[PDB]
Amino acid sequence: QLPYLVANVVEVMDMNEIEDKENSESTTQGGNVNLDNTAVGKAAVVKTSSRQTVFLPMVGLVDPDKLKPNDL
Amino acid sequence: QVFDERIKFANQLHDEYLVSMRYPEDKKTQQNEK
Amino acid sequence: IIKGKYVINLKQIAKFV
Amino acid sequence: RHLKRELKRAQEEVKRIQSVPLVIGQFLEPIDQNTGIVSSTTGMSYVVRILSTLDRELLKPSMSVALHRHSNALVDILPPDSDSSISVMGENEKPDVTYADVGGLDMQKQEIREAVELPLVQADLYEQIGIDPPRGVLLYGPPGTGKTMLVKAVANSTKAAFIRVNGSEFVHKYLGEGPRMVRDVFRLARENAPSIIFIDEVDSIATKRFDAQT
Amino acid sequence: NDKVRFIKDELRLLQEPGSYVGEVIKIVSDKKVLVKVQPEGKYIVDVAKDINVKDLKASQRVCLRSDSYMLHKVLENKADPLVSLMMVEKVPDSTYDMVGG
Amino acid sequence: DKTENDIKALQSIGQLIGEVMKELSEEKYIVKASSGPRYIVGVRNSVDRSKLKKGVRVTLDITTLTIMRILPRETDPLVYNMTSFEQGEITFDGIGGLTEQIRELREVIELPLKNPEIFQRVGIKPPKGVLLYGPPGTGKTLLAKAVAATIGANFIFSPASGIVDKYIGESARIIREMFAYAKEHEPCIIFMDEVDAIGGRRFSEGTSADREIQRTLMELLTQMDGFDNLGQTKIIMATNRPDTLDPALLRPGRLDRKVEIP
Amino acid sequence: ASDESLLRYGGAFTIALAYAGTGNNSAVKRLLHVAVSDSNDDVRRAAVIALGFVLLRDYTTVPRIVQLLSKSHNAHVRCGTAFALGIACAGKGLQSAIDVLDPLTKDPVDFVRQAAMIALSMILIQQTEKLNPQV
Amino acid sequence: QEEEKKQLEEIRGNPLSIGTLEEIIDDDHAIVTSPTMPDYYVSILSFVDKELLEPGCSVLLHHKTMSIVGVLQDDADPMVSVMKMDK
Amino acid sequence: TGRDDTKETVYISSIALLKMLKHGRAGVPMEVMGLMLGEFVDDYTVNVVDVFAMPQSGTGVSVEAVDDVFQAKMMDMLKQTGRDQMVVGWYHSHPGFGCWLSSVDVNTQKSFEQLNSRAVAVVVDPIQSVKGKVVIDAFRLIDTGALINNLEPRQTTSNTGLLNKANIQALIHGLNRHYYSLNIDYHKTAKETKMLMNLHKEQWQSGLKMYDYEEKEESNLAATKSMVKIAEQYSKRIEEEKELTEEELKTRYVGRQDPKKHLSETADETLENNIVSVLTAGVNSVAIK
Amino acid sequence: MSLQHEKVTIAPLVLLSALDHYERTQTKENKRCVGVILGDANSSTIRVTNSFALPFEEDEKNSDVWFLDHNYIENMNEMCKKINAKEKLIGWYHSGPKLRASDLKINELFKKYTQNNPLLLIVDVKQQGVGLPTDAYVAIEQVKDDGTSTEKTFLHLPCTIEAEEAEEIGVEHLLRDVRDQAAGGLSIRLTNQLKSLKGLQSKLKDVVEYLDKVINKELPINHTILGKLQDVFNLLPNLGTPDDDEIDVENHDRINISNNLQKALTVKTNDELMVIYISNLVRSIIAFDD
Amino acid sequence: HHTDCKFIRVSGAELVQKYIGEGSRMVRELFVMAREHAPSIIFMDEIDSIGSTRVEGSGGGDSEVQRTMLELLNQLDGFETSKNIKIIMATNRLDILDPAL
Ligand SMILES: Nc1ncnc2c1ncn2[C@@H]1O[C@H](COP(=O)(O)OP(=O)(O)OP(=O)(O)O)[C@@H](O)[C@H]1O
Ligand SMILES: Nc1ncnc2c1ncn2[C@@H]1O[C@H](COP(=O)(O)OP(=O)(O)OP(=O)(O)O)[C@@H](O)[C@H]1O
Ligand SMILES: [Mg+2]
Ligand SMILES: [Mg+2]
Repeated sequence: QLPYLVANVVEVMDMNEIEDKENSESTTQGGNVNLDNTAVGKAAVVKTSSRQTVFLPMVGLVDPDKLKPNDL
Repeated sequence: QVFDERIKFANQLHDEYLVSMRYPEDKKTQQNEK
Repeated sequence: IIKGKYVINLKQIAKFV
Repeated sequence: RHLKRELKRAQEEVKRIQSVPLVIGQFLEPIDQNTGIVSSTTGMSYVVRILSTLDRELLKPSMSVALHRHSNALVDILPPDSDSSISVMGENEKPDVTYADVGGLDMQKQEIREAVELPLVQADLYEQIGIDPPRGVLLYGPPGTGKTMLVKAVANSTKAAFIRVNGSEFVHKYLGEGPRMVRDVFRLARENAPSIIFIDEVDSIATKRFDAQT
Repeated sequence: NDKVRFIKDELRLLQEPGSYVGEVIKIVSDKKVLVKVQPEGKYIVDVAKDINVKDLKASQRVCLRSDSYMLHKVLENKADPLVSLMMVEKVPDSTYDMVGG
Repeated sequence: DKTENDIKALQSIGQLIGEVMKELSEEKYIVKASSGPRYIVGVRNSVDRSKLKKGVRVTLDITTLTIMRILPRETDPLVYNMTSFEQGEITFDGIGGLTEQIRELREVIELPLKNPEIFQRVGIKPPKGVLLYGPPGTGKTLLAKAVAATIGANFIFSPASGIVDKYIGESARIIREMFAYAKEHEPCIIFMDEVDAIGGRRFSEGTSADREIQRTLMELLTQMDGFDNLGQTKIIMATNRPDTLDPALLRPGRLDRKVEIP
Repeated sequence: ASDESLLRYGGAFTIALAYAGTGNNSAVKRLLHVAVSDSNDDVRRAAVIALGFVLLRDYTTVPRIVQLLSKSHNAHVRCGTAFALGIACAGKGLQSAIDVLDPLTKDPVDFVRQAAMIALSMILIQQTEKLNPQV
Repeated sequence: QEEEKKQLEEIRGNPLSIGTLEEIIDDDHAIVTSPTMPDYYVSILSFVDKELLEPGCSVLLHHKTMSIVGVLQDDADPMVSVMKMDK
Repeated sequence: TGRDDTKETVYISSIALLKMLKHGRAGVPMEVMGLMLGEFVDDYTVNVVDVFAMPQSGTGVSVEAVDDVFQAKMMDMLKQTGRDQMVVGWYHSHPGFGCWLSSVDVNTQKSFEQLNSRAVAVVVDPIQSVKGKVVIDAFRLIDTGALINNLEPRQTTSNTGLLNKANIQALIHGLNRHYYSLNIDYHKTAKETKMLMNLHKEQWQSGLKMYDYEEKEESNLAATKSMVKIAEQYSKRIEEEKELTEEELKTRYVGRQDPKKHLSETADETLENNIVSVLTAGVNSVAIK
Repeated sequence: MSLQHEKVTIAPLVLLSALDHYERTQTKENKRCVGVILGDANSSTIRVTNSFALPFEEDEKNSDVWFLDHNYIENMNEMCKKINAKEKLIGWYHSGPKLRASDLKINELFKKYTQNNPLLLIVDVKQQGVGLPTDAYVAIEQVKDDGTSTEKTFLHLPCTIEAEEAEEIGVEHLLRDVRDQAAGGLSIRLTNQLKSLKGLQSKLKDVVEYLDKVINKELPINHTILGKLQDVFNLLPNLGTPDDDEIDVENHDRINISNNLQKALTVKTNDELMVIYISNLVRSIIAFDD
Repeated sequence: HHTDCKFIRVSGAELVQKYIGEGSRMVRELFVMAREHAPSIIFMDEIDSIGSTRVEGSGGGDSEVQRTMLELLNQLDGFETSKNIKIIMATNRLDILDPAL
């Protein structure tokens, strides 16, 4: 429910599905076995009308198919 | 050994700095010049 | 107008529901 | 001995203020040894305390400086090397041009070693003669001539520091983005003296007409 | 003792809540001052004890304390508009020896 | 579980992207945030120092401001519309009669693309740059859709004036970032499409708009020729009259072949 | 020995009264050491006040001893200094005693101001201005 | 003077945050746009004379919730300096 | 006589403090909240033994974002573990703003004040607790009518306290028009001290463990060179340092930062560093074989 | 289950909270508080962020007889998500002074709810240890190659801490000690230097008497322990190596730096000696003038 | 240097202006800066090559601004007693000035 900012999606870039022993990340990290070290899952960078960008592990209720790389 | 000796000489020079330096400081608080 | 919330643009430029 | 251990806890206190996070300003000018004016790169001017036994020789000229992100105070400094516009390209990379791949413009070839090559090897040549060394070099002409190429020839040849900036790397994007990046390139060059600055084009920066309407 | 206990006094100084630089456009003799804040808007706002409106005057840069933008002290350096003209131009002075002949 | 997944994402917080502007020490880095202003930050141990280079995108924390991880390159939202342009595709010979111009186009574009090596023997600067000009309706652009389809190389494409912003030098940054993307990409074809107002001259007895033209133009000159010289990323420039263009956009050695399609 | 500040705060005064009006180095040593060495502000403040009580009798030595403590800019230390001089020189005033209090009316911390004002009036209770020009 | 200013300062700052008077509404409100870029649908205290203020006036808004605290008559522009005399 | 309200000081057990910080920073900038479990004894002591967090919302604090259903389940969880006492209030964390109650927060507080009058609101700033100070301030609502009658002086009777005002601006508005702020003391036991002070397993592994001796040679090289530059600067200064007025000499012959002082700090750090390092080498070499 | 582990990182909160819960069940004298352990895992480093009590009864007659209230554990976990949806079971804490053999049978029960082998974190309430007052084990089942059957056994891992910065300053705020077991000046690290050597003595004693206990009181000849002991000797120096001669050359080097640094300090203070004399020298005139 | 004037070099430029940004409103304010920083010299050197249509426009658009300056100057010998602000104008030849100057 309201209120909540409305932003645009820079991109979907996506970090690997979490079943790995070695993080879950496309861009691999130092240290041996990770899962919730600084490994997080599917990633969306969104660009705001608060004039910045943020990398989040996004909600899995909504698909990276329901995310376009320019979707509001 | 040689380095050990030099250091002690330096330390004793500090001690001689200490006894001399603060001794006349005390005297100026004691005397009237205010 | 979204049929049943609205998308406003503030005068702050910042867009909200 | 207590006062000594109490020093360590006091200095410790001050170290937490020093440590990150920080924000980056620029030091303008002093008004005291414990007060200065700083412009943040959040595009705001603050009159700010100057922390104890931090530089006051370098600090007084314009220079990057560390400020606290919440408190807003001068809590650390940043050297004239760091907080670059972009690093040197004359001791890290080397240009793709020398004067074995320059052909003509022999008339300008006599002129470019006067200006560039002779002050790097010994700036004192001009001074002991008693002639002033020229200031900046303008290269001008109809596009294609090899002006830009010539800079590369003498920068690869002399083998002292170089800086590749342009006017689209001083360009405004945020507030106080723009004035700051100009200042940044000269402070870099001075630290790694001597150095050659090339700003590739000023046809966007200096314009014979300004509207000054906006 | 002096060395260690100024540091304790200095933590207050370092943990200031911000400042700003303003310039006084004009006073108003209601005991308040019109300040065109330099990065910011215009606010008419209360003076401190340290300064007063007859010691405050137009084209004098001030320091403000961001507790409410409370005018604190005069700022020693202020802008001169003539220096804007002459500096951005850049023009030395000469004597009559550089017209000689 | 579909709603359980929603809780674990919701209780996480965001992160703020930067890029490594400059090493200060070894445990402190200067980043330039995507919110704008530069900060001084520390690092998590998970990121290695020698994977921290300058121009590498990092996460920061948004309450501690510390790198947790390296992030892939950022990329424009706009250039994801541009790879979604190749529609209007047609066969190798899809403009009839101007077939002689297709052959002439591939000399510059496709022959060094597959093998740059046949030009090593020859010894010339790798063929880069094409200007297309004609009276409208001759498929300067229809040809571009054919040479995107047939080769099957990475393709972009630019709207006319939708890569012109309201910020001077922000409309430079965008076009700068599509060139970078195109150099990361193998054999990329870069079509500038109907450049006629985004290639104007000096004017500036006009409005403030013509200084947006001028800022954005200077960016092209450095890219084409500087320490970037393209040998696998290719420039194709389409214009409707080739004296709308400033003569550094009519300068060969950035535009080696200037092809007229009549 | 108690790890409780309140029990230590009373401990200072327990010295004050056991060894009241005899200048014993042991009583005085424990107070001086606790005062400097502790981090719980009540305890430190108490300890200096205890000094004046031990040394009621030798009230002449007090300003020389406790000038050290007033020098420290810790608030509670300064506050405890003020009362101790108050206590020692209450019946008979000393010039030096009064001076150590004078920059404690010019300290900006008000707790230090409260103590110092009371101490000064404790030393100068019915003293006139042709008897002490500082009155 | 003394008792009138008590309740004058009640509804006055600290900051007095200049606005630009875009349009009036006749219910004791106006839409101002500030120099600092957020709009406010301001009230009007109703001692400064409700309709004595017109578009292009510069308005004093309160440090908290914005009411038109008062109204400044005259705000010296350098553009009427040119016309106006100095000699 | 009526009921008189007077000073209190909110004692945040070591446990309670870590939980608020952990929960609050983690959830920032979204608002975080939770209830404070504890007990009131005395008339000057609010003792908060524990806190927990109540589920976050993207409506932040609200009177209906408190959520009593969740409170009730949680209370029974403490009841079965024998830890329930009395909920002594609520805390909430403002993100990077100061400690002051929002207008909405005043009405959240008005609800808990009905249920127990001694309830507090504890406003936390987590992004400001990464200084050398932790910034936390406490409020407790006072009757609007009482403030009219001049009963803010009533709240400081029978001690001088440690009275100080750490924050004004929105704070002093809300105090004036609603609340009486409380100062904060910390409780902890002698057991808990030992737990807190201990933070390394390498306590006994740090004077037998050593750093690479290439790194030490680099360090000695760096140190000696730095003091060599500062000495030339000092030498320029001490060509005079003999004219009237210290301040004139400091400007003219740079005693800006005092190269005497500057050299002392640098000398003393590397000198102390080398004595440990030699001592570590000599212990291990002789003792181990 | 993760069968890969390396270290256990512990938040400070965990330790303190188990001591609080311990006194409020009023446990002592072989009645020991046991609660659940919450945190991150599927990670070689076990990162323990929080802990909570469970309703638990320990019989002191038999510790193989115990009560665990299983139903409560599911309800509590749903409220853990309310706080933060990234906390799950990764073991269980023990509050006792040391490891019990009834702890292996207890560990079985938490396997059901963990995606990682379950952790035993002994939170002492007497705060022993010369490092942290926590010992750490994780239960592993393995073949033993000594001719003995497959055990499930608690194998030791290092203990470390990961503290949030926000929390850590609360530790400093609370703590009024100026720290003598952590780095500081020369004297402070001079204690730290002696402290480490005295730590080695205590640890070195325990091995000697364990070895005596094996061949007279007949404790298992455990090859894995003794193998690490063989490597202690092989990694131990021998007098007359040119590496240990280089140590002599390297001693000279840093001591000489101290020697020059000591001279540098002596110079600087002799400047202040002369200053103060110039201050006395002026103040003779001022006194004489008055 | 000898008169003790501020030497203000003006060039018909808008670069020195970045708070009025046209030379047609920067006469009165330009004048008033010279009066504050009296005594003063406005060296309006008209080059008449600024722009590329403004010297077929009116023979120099600098000469257009100069006419403003000089028209003020018709009363400047009495306002507060006696010119301090000399307008020292300069040009390449006196014949390439309009005869209204
Ligand atoms: N005079 C020259 N002789 C040989 N090569 C030349 C000459 N001038 C330019 N070139 C070549 O043209 C290419 C680009 O030149 P560059 O863009 O560096 O400078 P420029 O000719 O001043 O261009 P412009 O003025 O059009 O921006 C290079 O490969 C360079 O070698
Ligand atoms: N050469 C052609 N053969 C077949 N269809 C054509 C041709 N030229 C144009 N068309 C038709 O017109 C449409 C739009 O023309 P298009 O944009 O390709 O022309 P253009 O020459 O690039 O013009 P401009 O110079 O104005 O951009 C095509 O997609 C196609 O449907
Ligand atoms: Mg060029
Ligand atoms: Mg087309």
